[PDB]
Amino acid sequence: EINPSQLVDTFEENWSFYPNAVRTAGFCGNPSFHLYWPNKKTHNALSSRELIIQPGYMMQFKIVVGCEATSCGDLHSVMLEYTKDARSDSWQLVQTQCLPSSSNSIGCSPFQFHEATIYNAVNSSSWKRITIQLPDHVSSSATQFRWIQKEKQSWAIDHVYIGEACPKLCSGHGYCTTGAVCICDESFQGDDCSVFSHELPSYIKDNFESARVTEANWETIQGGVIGSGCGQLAPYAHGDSLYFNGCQIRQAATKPLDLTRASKIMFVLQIGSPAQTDSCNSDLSGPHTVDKAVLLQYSVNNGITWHVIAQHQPKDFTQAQRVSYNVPLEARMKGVLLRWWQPRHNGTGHDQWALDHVEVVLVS
Ligand SMILES: *[C@@H]1O[C@H](CO)[C@@H](O[C@@H]2O[C@H](CO)[C@@H](O[C@@H]3O[C@H](CO[C@H]4O[C@H](CO)[C@@H](O)[C@H](O[C@H]5O[C@H](CO)[C@@H](O)[C@H](O)[C@@H]5O)[C@@H]4O)[C@@H](O)[C@H](O[C@H]4O[C@H](CO)[C@@H](O)[C@H](O)[C@@H]4O)[C@@H]3O)[C@H](O)[C@H]2NC(C)=O)[C@H](O)[C@H]1NC(C)=O
Ligand SMILES: *[C@@H]1O[C@H](CO)[C@@H](O[C@@H]2O[C@H](CO)[C@@H](O[C@@H]3O[C@H](CO[C@H]4O[C@H](CO)[C@@H](O)[C@H](O)[C@@H]4O)[C@@H](O)[C@H](O)[C@@H]3O)[C@H](O)[C@H]2NC(C)=O)[C@H](O)[C@H]1NC(C)=O
Ligand SMILES: [Ca+2]
Ligand SMILES: [Ca+2]
Repeated sequence: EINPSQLVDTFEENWSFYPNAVRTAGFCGNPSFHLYWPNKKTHNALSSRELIIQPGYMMQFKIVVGCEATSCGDLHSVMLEYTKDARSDSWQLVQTQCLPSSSNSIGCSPFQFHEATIYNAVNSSSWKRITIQLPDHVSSSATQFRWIQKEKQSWAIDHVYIGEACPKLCSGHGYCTTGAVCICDESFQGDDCSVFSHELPSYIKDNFESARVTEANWETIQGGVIGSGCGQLAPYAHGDSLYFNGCQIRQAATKPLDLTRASKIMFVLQIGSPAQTDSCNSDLSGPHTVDKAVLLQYSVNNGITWHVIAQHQPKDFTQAQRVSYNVPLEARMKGVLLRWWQPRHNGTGHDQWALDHVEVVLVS
């Protein structure tokens, strides 16, 4: 007598309206059946049925926006929204931006900084799997979600799951299926898919003096290259730094590490320059200075949630400094990710930063 409480579709009555959508396969590296919107007179979108949803539900899907495109273009954002009565066209984003500058609103928790649920060619140029512990304001007796792109960019969706949160959201190494059970990815096991079958590195060392060691050490490096834009990083460091001048997302996130024996995280950081050069500058007058800080974060779920170890405001790092932090107990586990990230910035030529002497002591 009530609407369904789950929706699983790897690709009939699950989906309400899907303008311009086409059910195909083999787009941009996905061999499975998925639905695609081509680049080819309406807002193309994909909506769902009305769903009863309760606090503690999750949403997980696979998405592409612009296959193999250069990121610096704003292009056409795919927004993931929710609604509670379709008759009134009251649609709101599933997750809103939660930055250090923003107040703690409905979506935003104190220090759990995340992004919004809009997806662009910058982010999903490759098939990415997004997992969200959806906020409690989404829950209702008949909630509908939709992906809308309000001359267009292609985009695609596959393996959608909306329903009860299964243990630990499958730990970011597995997918949730019918009945709130977790089917793990390759080489991961357990009821929550947290246990890695193989072993992981004990500690990471990187002075960025050889491109091969850095290519082995890091999983994602976005918006920055091995260079010397802010100069030789410090009195504390030398040579080529990881220097972030690139447009859009500026990020350096390690491969999975084993931090059970990790003691402290040390590095040398600079944000801007005393010279305030075009290669390396910082806006200390703007009110959004907190968003232009370099956040050090850790993740135990392979990227679903990041927790702050330290924040580095640009006012305190005009001259590069060496810093050391204790690895929190919650982060002293197997399969931990470390990340250096700039939340906001003004594109190339603005708000640059450099990183060097990445050292995990991991020793008595
Ligand atoms: C980096 O990137 C950011 C974003 O693009 C730049 O920030 C922009 O700076 C310019 C100034 O160079 C701002 O223009 C001014 O806007 C005010 C009115 O602002 C009000 O209304 C805006 C929408 O209409 C709104 O965005 C504003 O809110 C911003 O600022 C408040 C705090 O002030 C903050 O709470 C918000 O979150 C936003 O950050 C605000 O509500 C206007 O009065 C100004 O006009 C004067 O100056 C111009 C010439 O400069 C002149 O022609 C006018 O007659 C008048 O004298 C001016 O237009 C712009 O709003 C900013 N945008 C954002 C999104 O913040 C930043 O400058 C870039 N560079 C650097 C180095 O940081
Ligand atoms: C990559 O993925 C990101 C998320 O994973 C995508 O992020 C979103 O990108 C769009 C731009 O394409 C941004 O949209 C703008 O955001 C501002 C902020 O809204 C403010 O409004 C109220 C005013 O009352 C204020 O209180 C809020 O705190 C906000 O500050 C909007 O006003 C604009 O209309 C516009 O929507 C998103 O902000 C941004 N999300 C995040 C988390 O930053 C992103 O698009 C993808 N691609 C790229 C290139 O980054
Ligand atoms: Ca599929
Ligand atoms: Ca170096």
